[PDB]
Amino acid sequence: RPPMVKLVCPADNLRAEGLECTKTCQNYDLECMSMGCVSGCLCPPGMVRHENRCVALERCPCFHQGKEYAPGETVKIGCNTCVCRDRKWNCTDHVCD
Amino acid sequence: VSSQCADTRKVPLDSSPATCHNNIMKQTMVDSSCRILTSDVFQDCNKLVDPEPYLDVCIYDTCSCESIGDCACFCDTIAAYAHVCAQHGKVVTWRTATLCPQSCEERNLRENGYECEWRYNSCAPACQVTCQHPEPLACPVQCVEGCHAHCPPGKILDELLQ
Amino acid sequence: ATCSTIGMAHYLTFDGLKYLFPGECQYVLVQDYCGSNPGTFRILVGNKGCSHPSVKCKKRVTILVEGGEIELFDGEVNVKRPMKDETHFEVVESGRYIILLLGKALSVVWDRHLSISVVLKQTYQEKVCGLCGNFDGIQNNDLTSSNLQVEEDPVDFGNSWKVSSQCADTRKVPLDSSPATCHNNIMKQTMVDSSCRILTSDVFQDCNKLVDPEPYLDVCIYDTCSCESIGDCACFCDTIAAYAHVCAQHGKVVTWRTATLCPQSCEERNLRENGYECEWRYNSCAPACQVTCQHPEPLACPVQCVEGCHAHCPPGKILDELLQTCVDPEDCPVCEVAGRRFA
Amino acid sequence: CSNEECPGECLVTGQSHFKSFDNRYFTFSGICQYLLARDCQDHSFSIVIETVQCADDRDAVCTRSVTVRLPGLHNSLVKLKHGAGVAMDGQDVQLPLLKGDLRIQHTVTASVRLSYGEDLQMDWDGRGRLLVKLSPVYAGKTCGLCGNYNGNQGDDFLTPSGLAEPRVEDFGNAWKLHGDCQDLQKQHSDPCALNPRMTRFSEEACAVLTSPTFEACHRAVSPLPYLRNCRYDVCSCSDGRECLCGALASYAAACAGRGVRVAWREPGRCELNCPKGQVYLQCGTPCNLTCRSLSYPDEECNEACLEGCFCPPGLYMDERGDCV
Amino acid sequence: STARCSLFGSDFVNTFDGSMYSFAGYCSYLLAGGCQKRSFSIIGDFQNGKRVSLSVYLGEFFDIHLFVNGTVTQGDQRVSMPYASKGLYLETEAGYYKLSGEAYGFVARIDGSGNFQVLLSDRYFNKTCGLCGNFNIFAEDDFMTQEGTLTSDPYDFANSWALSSGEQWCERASPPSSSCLWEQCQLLKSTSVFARCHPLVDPEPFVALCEKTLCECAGGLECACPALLEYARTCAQEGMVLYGWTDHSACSPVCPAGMEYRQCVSPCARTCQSLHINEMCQERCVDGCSCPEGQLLDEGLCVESTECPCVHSGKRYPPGTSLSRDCNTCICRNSQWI
Ligand SMILES: *[C@@H]1O[C@H](CO)[C@@H](O[C@@H]2O[C@H](CO)[C@@H](O[C@@H]3O[C@H](CO)[C@@H](O)[C@H](O)[C@@H]3O)[C@H](O)[C@H]2NC(C)=O)[C@H](O)[C@H]1NC(C)=O
Ligand SMILES: *[C@@H]1O[C@H](CO)[C@@H](O)[C@H](O)[C@H]1NC(C)=O
Ligand SMILES: *[C@@H]1O[C@H](CO)[C@@H](O)[C@H](O)[C@H]1NC(C)=O
Ligand SMILES: *[C@@H]1O[C@H](CO)[C@@H](O)[C@H](O)[C@H]1NC(C)=O
Ligand SMILES: *[C@@H]1O[C@H](CO)[C@@H](O)[C@H](O)[C@H]1NC(C)=O
Ligand SMILES: *[C@@H]1O[C@H](CO)[C@@H](O)[C@H](O)[C@H]1NC(C)=O
Ligand SMILES: [Ca+2]
Ligand SMILES: [Ca+2]
Ligand SMILES: [Ca+2]
Repeated sequence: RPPMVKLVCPADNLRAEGLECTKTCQNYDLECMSMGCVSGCLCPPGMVRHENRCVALERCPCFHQGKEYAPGETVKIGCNTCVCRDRKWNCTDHVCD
Repeated sequence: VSSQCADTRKVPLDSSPATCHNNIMKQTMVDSSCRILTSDVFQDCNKLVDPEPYLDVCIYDTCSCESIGDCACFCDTIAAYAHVCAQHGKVVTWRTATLCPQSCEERNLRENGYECEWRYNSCAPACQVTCQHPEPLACPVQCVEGCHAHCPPGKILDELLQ
Repeated sequence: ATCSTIGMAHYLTFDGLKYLFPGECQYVLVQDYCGSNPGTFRILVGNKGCSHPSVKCKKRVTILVEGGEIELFDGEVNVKRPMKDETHFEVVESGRYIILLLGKALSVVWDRHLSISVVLKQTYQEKVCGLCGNFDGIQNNDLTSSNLQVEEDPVDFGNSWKVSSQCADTRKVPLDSSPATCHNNIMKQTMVDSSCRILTSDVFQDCNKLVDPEPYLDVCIYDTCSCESIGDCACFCDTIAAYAHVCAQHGKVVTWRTATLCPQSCEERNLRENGYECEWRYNSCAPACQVTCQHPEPLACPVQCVEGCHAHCPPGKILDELLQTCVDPEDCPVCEVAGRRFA
Repeated sequence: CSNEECPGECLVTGQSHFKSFDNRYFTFSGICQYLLARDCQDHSFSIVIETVQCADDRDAVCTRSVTVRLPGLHNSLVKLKHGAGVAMDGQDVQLPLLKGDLRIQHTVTASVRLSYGEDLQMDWDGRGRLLVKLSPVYAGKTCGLCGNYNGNQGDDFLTPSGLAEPRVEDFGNAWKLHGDCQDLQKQHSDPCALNPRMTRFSEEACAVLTSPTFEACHRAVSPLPYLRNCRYDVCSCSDGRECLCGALASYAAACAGRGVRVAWREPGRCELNCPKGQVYLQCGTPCNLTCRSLSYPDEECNEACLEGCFCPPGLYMDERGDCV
Repeated sequence: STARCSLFGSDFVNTFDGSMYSFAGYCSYLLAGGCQKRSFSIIGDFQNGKRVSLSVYLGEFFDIHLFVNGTVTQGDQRVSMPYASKGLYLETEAGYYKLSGEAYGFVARIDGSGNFQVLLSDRYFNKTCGLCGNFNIFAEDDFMTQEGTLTSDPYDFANSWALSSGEQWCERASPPSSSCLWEQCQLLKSTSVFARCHPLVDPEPFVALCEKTLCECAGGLECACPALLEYARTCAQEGMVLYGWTDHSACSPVCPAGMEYRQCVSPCARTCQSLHINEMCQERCVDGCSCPEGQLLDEGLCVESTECPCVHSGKRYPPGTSLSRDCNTCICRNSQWI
């Protein structure tokens, strides 16, 4: 189903990232291990997979405890409010009582 | 403080203190008796605070706190856990007519009695104003639980005669 | 007279004899199918898992008056077989108690937890049998087994009134008071005795002149040693409630419940929609039977001092039947044909 | 006293039992590949663990293999397979192995030792038990399942996003490497609520910890956490004969790290049962006793005790496995 | 609504749905009990491929063991019979040993042949998890291994439910490698006695197991009769009970005395040490045995109606055995002191 892109494995030393390495938004920062390239398909390098299909990198929801959170949304945790940008939570600190 | 206290020595045995595990007919109700910390109302607390230490406390001081006609030695732990939940804006209700019941209607103006001015409320915002300190204060609980008087805005509560 | 089950392991005959007999299968409280006459009624008190006074004890009562059963269990009554003589069949939910009227003389009172009382008038004189004696006014002979023999100890006497012959009747307890659970600490034993010495402390001093609290103290010592209570104190308050009920029948109403001693409440069922119309209170003994659009006429309720929570609505706007909210008398049955509620 | 940061250790053992770098203990029991620890600030190394299920039970979990990656040598280096063997980039090799800065060596007690330059020491023996010693240099640059190697144990549930969850399942699920692996639900606490037959034995067996035999070490490390692990292991795993003694040895090794020694091996207990011609002796300071050391006598001899299999003090290890 | 799974014959098993097979193990496999909130378990012990003993487990505190020869224990003790307890009334019946738990809901039997039977309740629909298989009407997916996967080999499915306990450790179970003259199995297909059970159940698997047993025939008529009782009971519980079978070729299922094996015997089993209360016997028909009609049962055996002894203080006395009191004395009539 377009605009899906496929790739083959040159099979020189099996370092190419095949279908075994689908760089989901939740896995982008985490290192990806490659047991060996497998001829498969993947979205463009500038595009990352999502639950349904691959979507812009800057839009995968930030994840707090087992629930979704769209970008720009803020959550208050006891003493401070924090907002997720670039999938990463940013917010100030205030040592309170 | 004082150097003549008979320092507490140690408890060598493991969980289920000597009072537990000597029959294992008890120690079979207590675990199920106060597993209610995850039965029907506390699934929402569990996502915020993990109730392992509170279960451990309940198992303790329940074998070793013998009860006869006074169930207060057990309701207190549940009350503490509910208080901790309430701190995280997550008020809960757990008291029934058959489980640690509490009544505050005894002090309801026996002279007439009909003027039922008192109730029992869970969150019940903590610090109010009367002819004692008619100014805002800094009370860091802000809905202490208990029995509360909620008569209309006008004709505020008194100090001594309640 | 009255036959009742003090606590949940002891029995009190019609002639006033107290004894101990823990069982676990069906028995016979009182019947009349033993005399040289055709019997009428029969009552069985089969209990579940009550051979030990542990908290798990539950009890069931079945009544066979003519052709029906009532199955007093857990919540309320059943009518599993309607009786052809409902002309004098009533059920009343007064205070915390439930009252059943089954005939001119037979009456039953239930706490809903563990206490059952049976009341008979003078008609059934020397015409009954079972675990409640023969109601003849003689205490000595009210211990006869089913085979016309006078036993010696209650344990053997009770086995003869068993229904099913495959129960493994209880053998006996050889030890003295302070059952196995006690007298091994004399630290839990020394708290139980003082804990329910309140039967003579300050409020029951007037009762003690009329009724001696000797048997009830012993009952309290029992079924508190052998009752491991964890978060539920109902195993204890029941004995004191029974003693207070006995006092009440002699016109000596008492109040004993504090905010830290067997507390009780009845405000939960107080119209949560608004609630401000607090129509429920807790009363000393809340006279028993009050008319409504259920039985708009005085009945014969032989307690008249039922303890619990009560409604005290003004002279008008009497209490309703189902929604538990006082309403004006319009909401009475249109007609009594066929004995149907008819709103 | 003078404060000073000292080396940290991350431990993986039992069915699923972790000790983070600081002090935090917990149980995860998830079935996928996970990232155990990474440099996270300079990207010098990475450790990945593969996990499976054992003992045909709901709550029984194991670790099959561990893979280390060292960008220094540019390649996905040694994989530690379920056996004692190791594979360097897909090819099996025979120990010992020497290279520019890597040393992999078979130890006395039938294990493997992987060492890099002056730090990152790893002990792994076959049946799912991994010890990772890390030098103080990596004092604040580490993110993974072992948590940041700081002084506070209260922030070891820190997900890569930046926030710390209160629950263990959510914290664990955040460190997957495959999108297919499912996210486990509530962690089950008591495993032998499903096998009531194995109840008396577990409680009576996992009680030697709170007995005089270990009373010497009762004030070196608190044996509260090592008791529930014993109970869990005995209740859960298929074979209780060796699971019981797979846990006691862990406590004995923990005590040995603080200097306290104990025997804890008596008839009726899982004695080492060393083959003939060798000696079960306690401390022997193995640096000699393998005449490879005889060939090279001036490399190093600096090692503590290992109470492993040894030989009478007139023998050296034979190549084929003898000691005559 | 009530199912029934039974272990019968020699190394045979029947599930709650009908899918049935053979098996021989050694490790006290799990027979019934949900694997989400257990709350109890039924464990059937084996020994050397045989069927020895049955046991239950409530929570983790109460054990009970029943054994096949009528000996009962408490885990470390030796209790008597009937021995009512905290629920779980151990009793006796038309000749078999019964263990009934009504608070939880189940009934287990052990007859003279050692054939185990268990009946569950409806509230365990789609929730039972043991060896008898999941309890749902669909009858083809009843090989759920403990891992949750599905298999086809009976031995692989059954070996995943073994339970070990300390001193007793167990190994993998392997099928016996032993192979093998009248064919009376077609008795289920020829006579009209069983013709009425045909439209409710399919006799084919019973014929298959009958020939499987026929392979062995370490005896004359034992080849088939054990395979026949099960079919009769199965189509009896289905809603209609076969009447007056056993009169042609059966092998007389055995009970100690009386031998009055028959269907539709009231569990009440009127004796003379009874209050003769009627209308309270509302139990379905249960197969078993008794002793003829002119005799009333006693604790050990049954005796003529004219020799029911009197009872006093637990002691038994023959008729005309007048006891003496200090003040009076009188005689033993037919269990009626006068
Ligand atoms: C019904 O079968 C069971 C088991 O098949 C019989 O129980 C067994 O009885 C024998 C006889 O005493 C026990 O042997 C004894 O064991 C003790 C303890 O090990 C030992 O000290 C004695 O010297 C003797 O060897 C055996 O352990 C026991 N097995 C059990 C309880 O599992 C039972 O006797 C049979 N019933 C009848 C009426 O025979
Ligand atoms: C968080 O926000 C502040 C101000 O909005 C910014 O200075 C800081 O760099 C942000 N943090 C990160 C990690 O980008
Ligand atoms: C408790 O008090 C708060 C204060 O506004 C009120 O909103 C709430 O309804 C009260 N709860 C009860 C049960 O009265
Ligand atoms: C109980 O009700 C009676 C009659 O309505 C009343 O006289 C009495 O005062 C009540 N008791 C209490 C404690 O209110
Ligand atoms: C190691 O120490 C010396 C040095 O080689 C050697 O003679 C001795 O045998 C070794 N230790 C033991 C315990 O044998
Ligand atoms: C049994 O329950 C499971 C989960 O609740 C469900 O998926 C399945 O369809 C059920 N089976 C039947 C026959 O109802
Ligand atoms: Ca009398
Ligand atoms: Ca940390
Ligand atoms: Ca099925």
